[PDB]
Amino acid sequence: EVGKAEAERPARFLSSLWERLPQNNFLKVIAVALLQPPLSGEGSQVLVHWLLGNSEVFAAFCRALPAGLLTLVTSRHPALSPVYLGLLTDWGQRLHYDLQKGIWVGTESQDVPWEELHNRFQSLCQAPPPLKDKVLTALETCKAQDGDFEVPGLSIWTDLLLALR
Amino acid sequence: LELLVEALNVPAPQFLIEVELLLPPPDLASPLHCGTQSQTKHILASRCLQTGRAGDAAEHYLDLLALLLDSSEPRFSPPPSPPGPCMPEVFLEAAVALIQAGRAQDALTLCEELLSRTSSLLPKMSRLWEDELPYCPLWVSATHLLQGQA
Repeated sequence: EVGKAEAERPARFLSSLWERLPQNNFLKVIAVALLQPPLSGEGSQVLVHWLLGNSEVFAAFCRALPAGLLTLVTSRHPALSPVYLGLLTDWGQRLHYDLQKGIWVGTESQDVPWEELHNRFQSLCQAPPPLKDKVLTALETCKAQDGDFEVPGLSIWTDLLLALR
Repeated sequence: LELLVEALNVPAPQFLIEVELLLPPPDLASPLHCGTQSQTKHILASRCLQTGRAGDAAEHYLDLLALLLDSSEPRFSPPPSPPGPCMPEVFLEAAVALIQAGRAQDALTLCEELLSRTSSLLPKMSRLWEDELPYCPLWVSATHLLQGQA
């Protein structure tokens, strides 16, 4: 309705929604909306531009959902892939490995676990080929960047590549 | 000790009671317990190595190890006994001597020979994937220490 009306931009509408109502529900829905086939894909094509417009909500979006959801989001909209891998790529690098417990952990209470990160990359690998190469190469290029070690203790990224077999 | 080695290189029972019959076997605490060539040559190299004669130490150790492994044909020349160090602790002493020489391409044909014989023993480290419970004896972790410093 508002798209055809063209009075205000949908951006404004969505930003105001986001501020007014319960966020946890809202995000999940948008999520589900990006996946419904077209009915009259203008809807999805507005919301992706809204989301790329607001990174900070997309930081809580990508954080709050389960893995398969956001994975099939990607195979549908190649426009979200390189930014999403960006988010975790930077979430990986802000941990540290303790030798007492052989596990990566974060400093603050709000830092994603090894298991939730493993999970999300887990899902992205069990996906179509047009995302597999992308995620694989984004990890290999971040491995080489952080010393091309071939053992744990050392690179979060080595840990992953290994953990996949 | 060098004389002792050469001495232990070189080697009748009366139908009568001589004194020998009544003497006890020496203890290890005695001054009369004298080990074997192999057990001694190990004395030399060990005591050489606490001083800092790495070069001397190194020769001595290789000669120890030569004796022990290469003996299939002659009389058995044995290891230092299990009040002494265990046979893999001897390959480590060899390597630490070789590093303080600066023979590091040798301090690796040591650490590699050792884990190539005992692979079948070593832990499979698939606990690496599944991450206290599994088991690896300190001489392995140590062979990776000295493989490293080389």
